Amino acid sequence: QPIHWSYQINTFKAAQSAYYGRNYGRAKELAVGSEFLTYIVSQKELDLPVWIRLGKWSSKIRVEVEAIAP
RNA sequence: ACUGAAACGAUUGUUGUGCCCCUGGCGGUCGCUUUCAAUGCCU
Repeated sequence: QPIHWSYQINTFKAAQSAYYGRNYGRAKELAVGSEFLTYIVSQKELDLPVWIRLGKWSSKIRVEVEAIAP
């Protein structure tokens, strides 16, 4: 669930590595100014990682996690 | 296959050409090298 979000539209392209050149696209990315909320459910205690990566660009998320007590 | 795998908004580009810190202007005006003096003394 998105709690706070913002979007950046930033272009990306393929490089001209050769000295001579004769495609490209715009990504609507979710931006650094954003936070989302999820829930995990398990039969057992879980060593969840405090960093994950998502999406087309293997993009860093800080996970801060709390166990819901009985 | 994470709505996945790879992912350069890149290449070239002189803030540039012309331009007198210029034009006018008296270091000027006033001013006594002045004042005093035995070529002396004796043959």
